[PDB]
Amino acid sequence: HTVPRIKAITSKM
Amino acid sequence: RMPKSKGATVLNLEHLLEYAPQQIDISNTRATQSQFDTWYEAVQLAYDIGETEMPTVMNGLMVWCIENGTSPNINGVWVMMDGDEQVEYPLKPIVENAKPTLRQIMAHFSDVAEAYIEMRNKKEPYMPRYGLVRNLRDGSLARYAFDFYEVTSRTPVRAREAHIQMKAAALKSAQSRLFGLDGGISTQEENTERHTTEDVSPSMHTLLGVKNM
Amino acid sequence: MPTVMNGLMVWCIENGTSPNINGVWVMMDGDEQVEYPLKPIVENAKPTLRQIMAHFSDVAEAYIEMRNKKEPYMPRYGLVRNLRDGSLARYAFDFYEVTSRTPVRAREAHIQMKAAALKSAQSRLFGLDGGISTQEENTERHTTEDVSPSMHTLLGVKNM
Amino acid sequence: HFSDVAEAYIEMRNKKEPYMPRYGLVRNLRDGSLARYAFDFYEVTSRTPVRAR
Amino acid sequence: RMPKSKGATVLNLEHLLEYAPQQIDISNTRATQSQFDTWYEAVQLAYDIGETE
Amino acid sequence: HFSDVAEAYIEMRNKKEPYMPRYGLVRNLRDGSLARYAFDFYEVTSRTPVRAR
RNA sequence: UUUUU
RNA sequence: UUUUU
RNA sequence: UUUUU
RNA sequence: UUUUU
RNA sequence: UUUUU
Repeated sequence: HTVPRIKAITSKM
Repeated sequence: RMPKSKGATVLNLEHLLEYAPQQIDISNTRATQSQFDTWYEAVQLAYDIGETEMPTVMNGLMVWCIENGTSPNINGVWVMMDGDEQVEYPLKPIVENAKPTLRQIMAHFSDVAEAYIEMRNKKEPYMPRYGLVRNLRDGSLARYAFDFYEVTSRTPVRAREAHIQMKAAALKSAQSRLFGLDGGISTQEENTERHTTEDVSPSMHTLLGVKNM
Repeated sequence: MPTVMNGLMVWCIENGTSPNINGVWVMMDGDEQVEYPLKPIVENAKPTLRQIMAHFSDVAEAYIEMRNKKEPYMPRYGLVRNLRDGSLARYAFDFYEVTSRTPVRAREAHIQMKAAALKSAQSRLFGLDGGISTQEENTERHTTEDVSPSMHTLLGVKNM
Repeated sequence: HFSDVAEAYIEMRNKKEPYMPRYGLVRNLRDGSLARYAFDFYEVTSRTPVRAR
Repeated sequence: RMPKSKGATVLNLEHLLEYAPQQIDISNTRATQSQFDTWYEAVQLAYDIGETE
Repeated sequence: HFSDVAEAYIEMRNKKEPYMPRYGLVRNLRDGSLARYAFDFYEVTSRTPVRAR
């Protein structure tokens, strides 16, 4: 169970 | 004596004797399951995270809060431990989709948070930072020293008193303001008056009754 | 409707009967939450919702004593007031109706709880008045002959 | 005339997302629970609670 | 009793039992490692000082 | 229309250096944490926090 | 009563 | 609503 | 009497 | 009920 | 959270 890394500005906005 | 309306009994004894809900399920100080589901979906969609690795993020979020509070004014990022690395997640989805408040949303995590703090208190002294800020002098009450603790009928009397005193000391005499500065800025009236080349001044048209000598 | 009344009585035994309660109140359907708006409950209650729910006092006390037989069930109002005695859990709701059969200790506990909850809440008879216009309507005319939008002539003015 | 349905609609939208009407944002209302009452064509009746009034 | 959303549990017990971060690492009253690194780099570049001294 | 992306961009630039938009400097805003909200075309929504509003 | 964009 | 360089 | 969320 | 960073 | 020179 790795810990995810999110982006600054997601394209889903 | 039971409530009556037009002679007919208002209650239902058969259902009442079998109606035994959990206290935290009907409590007003905790977000409803619908609101919790909406917040969870909104956070998951905002983070662009699938169902497999969202529980890990929830694990990290619960720990972060046990330490640094659940105020409505928290901003910036919250951090997670990936081994020895810091993973920073924005705090906007967590606090902006939380209805009615983030504290009432995180009250769902209260039992697991207490269990986690009691478990961390087995291999090292682990007092949550909220308990340090309130200057709690008893380590044994470390499982009860977070701001989103949910007092239930099973909470011991000493723990309940300590939590109440901590809440009273933290809130102090904070006055609640219902309004802020109004958004309507224009306090004057629009000047519909015309301006013409015949005017004697930009502010006046003629000097009608003025008499020179 | 009696089932809904059953759920409403329980919800209140826990979360109070103030005039300012809003939102929704929940009922247990097995393991599911059923949410009912609280506006009909508090808007049609005369003179107050507390006085309406005082009719449920005996059944509420019986229900709390019955729930206190299979698990520790202190109503949330008794937790907020920090009541240190579980045996007085049947008496720890805000719509309790003190009668001549209520024991002296229960009566004293209820009175102290009410005094601690009400504190020194000042009662205001009025709020901000709804009449907003504090000025007078400007019935004065405006004409092309005016020297300014605020003045008609400059009558006595003498230039030098 | 639309006041009751408008209040019901705002309370219903306040169940799946935070929905404060823009009039309530302009007036800088700091309480979300009073979002059903924050439009300019609200019609105060005898059933409107004192705090909302 | 553990948090649930649509019947599925929200937390992860297996990772939670093994999640033991340092308190100062997740604390809000201390700059993040990224911010500390950025400050250190900025100070080093401004001082025109190499890594040795 | 660019308000959400502008706020996200200012919060992202506020991760590698202090980036207060010049509009926030002109208005003499004394809090850096409110740098994502300090442009004149900000669009206040129901998700904007009370302090930011 | 109106004046709340 | 506009008027925030 | 009300004011106890 | 909220207000506990 | 900030505000401790």
